[PDB]
Amino acid sequence: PEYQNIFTQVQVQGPAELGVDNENNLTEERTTGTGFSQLIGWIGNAQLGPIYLGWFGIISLVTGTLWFNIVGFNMLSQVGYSIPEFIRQLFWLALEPPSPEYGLRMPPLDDGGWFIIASFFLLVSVISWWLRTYQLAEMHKMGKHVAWAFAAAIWLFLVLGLFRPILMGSWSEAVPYGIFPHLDWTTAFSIRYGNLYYNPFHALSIVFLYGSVLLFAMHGATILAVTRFGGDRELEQIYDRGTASERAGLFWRWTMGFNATMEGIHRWAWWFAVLTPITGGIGILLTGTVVDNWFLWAVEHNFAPDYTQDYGYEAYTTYDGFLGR
Amino acid sequence: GTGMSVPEFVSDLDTPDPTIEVFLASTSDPVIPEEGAQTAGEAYENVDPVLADLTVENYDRLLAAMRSWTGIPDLLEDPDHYQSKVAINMIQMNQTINEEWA
Amino acid sequence: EETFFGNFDLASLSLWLFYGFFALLIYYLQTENMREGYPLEDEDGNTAANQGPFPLPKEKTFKLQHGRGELTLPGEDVQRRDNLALRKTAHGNGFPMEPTGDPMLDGVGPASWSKRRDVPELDAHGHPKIVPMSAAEGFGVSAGTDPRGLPVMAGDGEIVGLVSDMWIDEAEQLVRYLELELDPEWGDGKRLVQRQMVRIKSDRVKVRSIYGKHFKNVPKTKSPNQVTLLEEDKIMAYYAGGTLYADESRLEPQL
Amino acid sequence: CAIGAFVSWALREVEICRKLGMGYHVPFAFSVAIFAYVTLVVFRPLLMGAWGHGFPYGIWSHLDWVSNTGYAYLHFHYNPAHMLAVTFFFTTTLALALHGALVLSAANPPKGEEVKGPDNEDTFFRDFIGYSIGTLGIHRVGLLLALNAGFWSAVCIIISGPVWTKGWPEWWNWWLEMPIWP
Amino acid sequence: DMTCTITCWGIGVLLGIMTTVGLMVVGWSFLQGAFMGVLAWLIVGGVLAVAVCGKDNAEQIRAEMAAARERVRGAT
Amino acid sequence: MSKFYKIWLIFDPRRVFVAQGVFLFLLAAMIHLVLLSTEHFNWFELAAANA
Amino acid sequence: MSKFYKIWLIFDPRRVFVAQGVFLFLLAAMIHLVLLSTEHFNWFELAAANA
Amino acid sequence: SNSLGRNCVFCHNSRAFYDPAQHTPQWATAMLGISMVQELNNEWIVPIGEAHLPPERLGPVYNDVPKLACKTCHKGYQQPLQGLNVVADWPELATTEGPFYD
Ligand code: BCL
Ligand code: BCL
Ligand code: BCL
Ligand SMILES: CC[C@H]1c2cc3[nH]c4c(c3C)C(=O)[C@H](C(=O)OC)c4c3nc(cc4[nH]c(cc(n2)[C@@H]1C)c(C(C)=O)c4C)[C@@H](C)[C@@H]3CCC(=O)OC/C=C(\C)CCC[C@H](C)CCC[C@H](C)CCCC(C)C
Ligand SMILES: CC[C@H]1c2cc3[nH]c4c(c3C)C(=O)[C@H](C(=O)OC)c4c3nc(cc4[nH]c(cc(n2)[C@@H]1C)c(C(C)=O)c4C)[C@@H](C)[C@@H]3CCC(=O)OC/C=C(\C)CCC[C@H](C)CCC[C@H](C)CCCC(C)C
Ligand SMILES: CC[C@H]1c2cc3[nH]c4c(c3C)C(=O)[C@H](C(=O)OC)c4c3nc(cc4[nH]c(cc(n2)[C@@H]1C)c(C(C)=O)c4C)[C@@H](C)[C@@H]3CCC(=O)OC/C=C(\C)CCC[C@H](C)CCC[C@H](C)CCCC(C)C
Ligand SMILES: COC1=C(OC)C(=O)C(C/C=C(\C)CC/C=C(\C)CC/C=C(\C)CC/C=C(\C)CC/C=C(\C)CC/C=C(\C)CC/C=C(/C)CC/C=C(\C)CC/C=C(\C)CCC=C(C)C)=C(C)C1=O
Ligand code: HEM
Ligand SMILES: COC(C)(C)C(=O)C/C=C(\C)CC/C=C(\C)CC/C=C(\C)CCCC/C(C)=C\CCC(C)CC/C=C(\C)CCC=C(C)C
Ligand SMILES: [Fe+3]
Repeated sequence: PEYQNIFTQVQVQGPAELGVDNENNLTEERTTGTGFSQLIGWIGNAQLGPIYLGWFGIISLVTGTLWFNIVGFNMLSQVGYSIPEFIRQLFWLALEPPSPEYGLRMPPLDDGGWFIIASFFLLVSVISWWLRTYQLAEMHKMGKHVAWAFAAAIWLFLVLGLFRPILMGSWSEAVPYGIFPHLDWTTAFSIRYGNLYYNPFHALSIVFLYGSVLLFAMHGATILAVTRFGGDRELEQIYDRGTASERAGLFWRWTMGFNATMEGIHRWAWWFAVLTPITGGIGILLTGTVVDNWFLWAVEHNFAPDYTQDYGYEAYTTYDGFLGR
Repeated sequence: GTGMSVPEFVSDLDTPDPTIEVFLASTSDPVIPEEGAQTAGEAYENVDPVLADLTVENYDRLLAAMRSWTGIPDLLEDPDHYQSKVAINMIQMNQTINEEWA
Repeated sequence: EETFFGNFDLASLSLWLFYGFFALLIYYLQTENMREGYPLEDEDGNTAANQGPFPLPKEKTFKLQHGRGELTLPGEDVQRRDNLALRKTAHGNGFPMEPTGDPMLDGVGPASWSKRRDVPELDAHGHPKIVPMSAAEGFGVSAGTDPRGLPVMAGDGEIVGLVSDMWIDEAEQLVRYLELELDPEWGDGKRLVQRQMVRIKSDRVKVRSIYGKHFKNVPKTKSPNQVTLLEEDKIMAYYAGGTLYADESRLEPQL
Repeated sequence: CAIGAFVSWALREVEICRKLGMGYHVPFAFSVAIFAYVTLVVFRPLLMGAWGHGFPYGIWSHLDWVSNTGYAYLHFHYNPAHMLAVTFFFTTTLALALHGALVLSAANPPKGEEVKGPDNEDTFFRDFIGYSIGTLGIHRVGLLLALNAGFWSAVCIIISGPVWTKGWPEWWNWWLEMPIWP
Repeated sequence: DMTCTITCWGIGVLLGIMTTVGLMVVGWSFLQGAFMGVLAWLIVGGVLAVAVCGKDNAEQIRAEMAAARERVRGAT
Repeated sequence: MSKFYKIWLIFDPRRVFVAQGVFLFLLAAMIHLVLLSTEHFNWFELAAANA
Repeated sequence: MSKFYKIWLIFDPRRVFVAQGVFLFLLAAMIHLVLLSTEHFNWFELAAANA
Repeated sequence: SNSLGRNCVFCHNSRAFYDPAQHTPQWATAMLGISMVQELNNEWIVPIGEAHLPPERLGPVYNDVPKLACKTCHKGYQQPLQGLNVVADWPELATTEGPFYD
């Protein structure tokens, strides 16, 4: 069959690229030293590094390391400092949020103090990383779309961790730091407040997540289809339209009656991805503070389905018949 | 269409409880009391809960049933042992379970 | 919590506000994507009576690098072809077109190319982006099979020549083109093949799109050390047109 | 009718691709979604032995089916294939957001500034995180992530009924009871 | 030399299968044996690919190539 | 035994020193933690039990 | 056995040295841990038993 | 669920875990069983054993007395012994009053 352009047939290697520069002097903070990976060269680029080391990055790294070490050492101490038992129960341990009886006051170290300290460190680290991603775009002379799309997810992060506990007046409304405990928190939160399926904003966030996954599948397939016309060089196609863009647009116009441009599809992708955490945070912020039962809300607003048939196994079969006796 | 069902393997539905056959090999039919039958209180020295029973009923409940169901071969032989005192209360507990929790 | 009226509460207000915002956002997104290809035309080249429910957007300006000027959209079509050898198969709209001459030589159908600028694409330094491997210092093969020196087999099993060079992308360290030296029987000079249409084996390189007799009419580059966007388009599309026009059985229904 | 319509749509896409002279990646990608739907409505009910195991055709009644099917195994979050599929979904969304943001920022600089090129994007991500995948590898990565998400969703739904019967948390007893532990 | 690496990966997969079956023989379960077999696959395959396939073919080129780096060092 | 100094002609001392320091610190931390993991040699608990 | 020195004419001394340095420490650690996983040869528990 | 060998959709509709109009008849049996278990633990099983049981049967921590729950009788099945009639042959364990052999 024809070449499908999933793996590269032959690789070439030249002198390492150090990066572009301007009067802002990005070179003064970049590291020296690069590597090449032939295993990754089958899919993408082979050069590894260098990286830019500012102050926001160092602060974020140190503070996130502190949070990681606090959580890990608390989990280790909870098991008796036994390394085999620490390894055995790794997925089951956690650092629990404070008890409901303490409200918004600072709890003791045994019942949530370390949780608050680690949460403060994690918040500082995340904000430092966001500031770094803004500063890099400001110094290379580019737009700030990356910072906005990160802020989109930071919004849901903050809603799940900071704003909602303050609105509900308790530090016990946060999420524990664990693998299985956090899934347990998800399920318990869903059960406690009715059914989260009947929250309209959860449905909207699900809609946008599905749309975003569908849109990347479509765009990846489309770009790999027209790569024989140099379709992967999107910027030059935007500045000077070629046949690849025309064919890509005509495919979708003949398929579903409307199409896009080489620059407009990226706007669609940006918005579908960004709209998910925003709707999710808006929906989460209204739970408990405004609505306490979502199934009752749906019933009162008349979009809860009704069933006619009966309940129970004895209405459909027999216990002996099920066993085959 | 609601998704409300309970799945089971067919090979596991055909395997019964491995203890059902044990019970059927350690049970017996009751003996209808006769006219003026001698009670177990006039033949031994026993506890009042089990004093009004007949001789045959005491026989087929004491050894044939209780000394095998609980694996204590000498249950209710020495009245001062703690197991006998526990079993006497367990009889009444079983009676209350069967009567008041139907 | 209470309700403003009836069953209307804060959640309903948020939902309706989101409805309005989403409607406006959909309008904006659809209008932003109408900067190329409008206004619509009929099959005779005239402006159609129907133009849709979305009006055209306003103008935006792009400032290009290397002193190439500015681009303003939406505007006139500068990539339009002038004289196409095509024929209508019906008196109205909605029916296909029929090639007049040789579709592979006339650049119509799947062999169509766009009238791009006749200048090479530049990297950050202002050098041509795609350069032959014999003029790039410090570049070499690091993995895979080296295709240089191997014979080239066409789509019908004919050997036309040997691979003599590779044209690489220095900025991104990726191979773009494979150069071919033709045997005197099958033509003269050298031709380029894009890397996406070849299959390198241990002993040969196969091009299934076109046959042996179609190799002499591949468009040639004017300069031996660089290629322009227009030439790349014509070369690359000529190679794509063979998937349909290289044989009569590729055009008729497969059934 | 729905199965027929989906297959016909895929073959029409194939015909359009053939006419335009491009690759056949889009129908292949659509085939994975068709496979997931067929697994939901055909393969699993066929293995379980009744057509009544399919989900109903209702906007709000096809979520009650999902809820009841998830709660039939006690805790569906402990399904490993569900974990894989959720991770793939989240990674795909993140990658799409980053790709769109980078392209838009490159093509739309601050007012009065020239446009940028691929070299600028490569430098940005190497400065940002220390690695750049390239303008061609990102599309491969996104396509592979979406296809993997679909495939593992299908696997997760198909192993729940006909292969496993008990609760999902109990499946980890193989790890919890390994002989190596003291 | 990707073929040698693929051969090493296949050898690792086969070794993992063999170790899994042996663990069934010893008295483990399916998943307990499978986890250790997968470990063996990745570790032994990686080690063999790095070590054995790192011996690229050369008879006299290796010595002068080794000697060349002995001259760059010592003056840097 | 008298020609052990030639090891530095094979390995660069910088990497050797860094690896030695990291390995020594990690091993010491692991051994101290292992001693902490028991009951007989847990010095904090022994001090707590002697008051 | 007098011609064993030719192994250095084939094998790279640095790679072999690194591999041996890793392998010997790994084997020693596994042997010590295996000795620790039994009852008769566990000195940490033996000290507590004899105390 | 692990005591009965069933799942959540047995006795429940997961879209409303609270609504009494969406339960099955087994929900009431479970509700009765909760009270029966509470009474059995707090009235019979715990008061005894605290006075007769040896120290070797008291558990690792708190030195408690063993207690019963659903699986003490069900043992992983929907009904104990899958619905076997174990009381028809033993009238003595069915009623606190005098046995009725009729
Ligand atoms: C109690 C509920 C359980 C649970 C129970 C289940 C069950 C049960 C299921 C999963 C499934 C999924 N779960 Mg789970 N799951 C839970 C909660 C979660 C959470 C979370 C808490 O964050 C996440 C992230 C997910 C996410 C997921 C995905 C991994 C997966 C979705 C399938 C999919 O997208 O296939 C997408 C594929 C398709 C079906 C698309 C089909 C499209 C077709 C071919 C085309 C449509 C054409 C259309 C009709 C055209 C008409 C339009 C015209 C314009 C008119 N689950 C909880 C814990 N989960 C589902 C799954 O894996 O399915 C296989 C599933 O059934
Ligand atoms: C029983 C389970 C409940 C349920 C309970 C919940 C709850 C509770 C929530 C979700 C939420 C979501 N649900 Mg739901 N949900 C259910 C069933 C489903 C099903 C299904 C059955 O198929 C689907 C498709 C989903 C999927 C979803 C998503 C649509 C949504 C997550 C938003 C998002 O962007 O997450 C992506 C995750 C994030 C963006 C988190 C933020 C990330 C930050 C930025 C991390 C920072 C980095 C970190 C600090 C550093 C790490 C270290 C690095 C290596 C350096 N749900 C059922 C009904 N669902 C969320 C939501 O918004 O709902 C309104 C939510 O809170
Ligand atoms: C109840 C007390 C614990 C104990 C608690 C600790 C703690 C706590 C520490 C160690 C540390 C060390 N212990 Mg001790 N240690 C115990 C008993 C032993 C025994 C033994 C077989 O009895 C041995 C061989 C060791 C081994 C060691 C060394 C590996 C290390 C310090 C030297 C070093 O790093 O250079 C290695 C050797 C050389 C290169 C030197 C060359 C020759 C020298 C003279 C040999 C003496 C080394 C050794 C300490 C002497 C013990 C010999 C007797 C058999 C006890 N310990 C017991 C089981 N040990 C320290 C360390 O650095 O750990 C990383 C440390 O922090
Ligand atoms: C999902 C995105 C997250 C991410 C990704 C990421 N970072 C990366 C990479 C990736 C994918 C690399 O490939 C690159 C790297 O070198 O990986 C080994 C790297 C990197 N990001 C780093 C740090 C870093 N990134 C951060 C951020 C992030 N990392 C993002 C949040 C952070 C945070 C959160 O604070 C830190 C601390 C550096 C460790 C490294 C930058 C590389 C550098 O400066 O020098 C590397 C070059 C060399 C000297 C030689 C190569 C390194 C090899 C490990 C040694 C030899 C191997 C051989 C040459 C081939 C490697 C084989 C492959 C299988 C890797
Ligand atoms: C549009 C919404 C989607 C989204 C977007 C998004 N996420 C983002 C961004 C954007 C636009 C970034 O720019 C930013 C980024 O850096 O991307 C590369 C990021 C990011 N989103 C992340 C995670 C994440 N995103 C998620 C989801 C999403 N983010 C949504 C789907 C999720 C989930 C739950 O689905 C997660 C878990 C990070 C990878 C990164 C944020 C990095 C950050 O904040 O780092 C702070 C630093 C620390 C906490 C220090 C960590 C120290 C470590 C202990 C060691 C150092 C790191 C090392 C690389 C790891 C270990 C490596 C080993 C080899 C040792
Ligand atoms: C991993 C693969 C991802 C993916 C891929 C994907 N989808 C695709 C494609 C690709 C690559 C297309 O090329 C194709 C397209 O043209 O998109 C614009 C498409 C497409 N996928 C779509 C949607 C879609 N994709 C989804 C998912 C995904 N798309 C995955 C995440 C989802 C969900 C639920 O997540 C939906 C809803 C369609 C809009 C489109 C093509 C559908 C289409 O038009 O099919 C032809 C049929 C009709 C016009 C109508 C048929 C009507 C039926 C006969 C009756 C109704 C039956 C149905 C069962 C009713 C269900 C009711 C519900 C309320 C339960
Ligand atoms: C860079 O590159 C790229 C591009 O480019 C630059 C792109 O653009 C895109 C594309 C991306 C976008 C445009 C972004 C937006 C996309 C999404 C949000 C995805 C989600 C999409 C939708 C929700 C819309 C999809 C709509 C569908 C599938 C329905 C449309 C279909 C029909 C109306 C019917 C199809 C018509 C057929 C089959 C032909 C008719 C049949 C006949 C037998 C003809 C005979 C005649 C008749 C029957 C009578 C006349 C018929 C009529 C009038 C038809 C209408 C009938 C009705 C009943 C109404 C991508 C990815 C890309 O990467
Ligand atoms: C919280 C406590 C309990 C729960 C949740 C529970 C659950 C149930 C349920 C739902 C049934 C009916 C099953 C069906 O209809 O097929 C049942 C019946 C039964 N249970 Fe339990 N049970 C509990 C404890 C016990 C205990 C401790 C005993 C005895 C001392 C017991 C003995 C029985 C018996 C004998 C039946 C069979 C009744 C019949 O259907 O004829 N159960 N139990
Ligand atoms: C000890 O051994 C070593 C050294 C090896 C280790 O260090 C081992 C370490 C580990 C094994 C670590 C393992 C760690 C995990 C498994 C971590 C898991 C973490 C999570 C799942 C975290 C989730 C976090 C957050 C979530 C889900 C949502 C929202 C959070 C927040 C918004 C947090 C921010 C908090 C705020 C703003 C409150 C701060 C309080 C104030 C008063 C300001
Ligand atoms: Fe793109």
